[PDB]
Amino acid sequence: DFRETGDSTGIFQIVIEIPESLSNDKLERGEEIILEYTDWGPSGSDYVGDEDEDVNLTIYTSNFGATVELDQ
Amino acid sequence: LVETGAATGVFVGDFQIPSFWCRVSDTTTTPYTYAGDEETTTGLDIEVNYVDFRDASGEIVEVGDSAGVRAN
Repeated sequence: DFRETGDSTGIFQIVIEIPESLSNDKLERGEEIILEYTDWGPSGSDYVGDEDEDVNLTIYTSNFGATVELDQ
Repeated sequence: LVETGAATGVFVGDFQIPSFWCRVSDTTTTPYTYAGDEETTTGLDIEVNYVDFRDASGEIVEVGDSAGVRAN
């Protein structure tokens, strides 16, 4: 799970492995990866659970030329 | 795992890599349901995972190491 870096830091980090397959299907090259989480506590919220603003991040997958060559 | 000394605090354990191993079909049930055919371990990556109940800050952090089964 999300783990805070230091007792008085407030920054949470975690090591995640990119899945080759999510659920009964593979993950494709160049696929758009969106990591969105709901804060429930944004700056405009008077208290927790007032505003339901969501924040997302864009992640790209590796793309390289899959060239195929023959000896002759 | 056996400790190096009375109060060393370092545990040493070892085993020999088999040529053939049985892959687990799924880990979502107990006892595990194993695949019907074995496969040669060469080329596969051998990884260990030591479950640390208390990290430096005193909580659970998952740490392990990675290695590959070479073949000639």
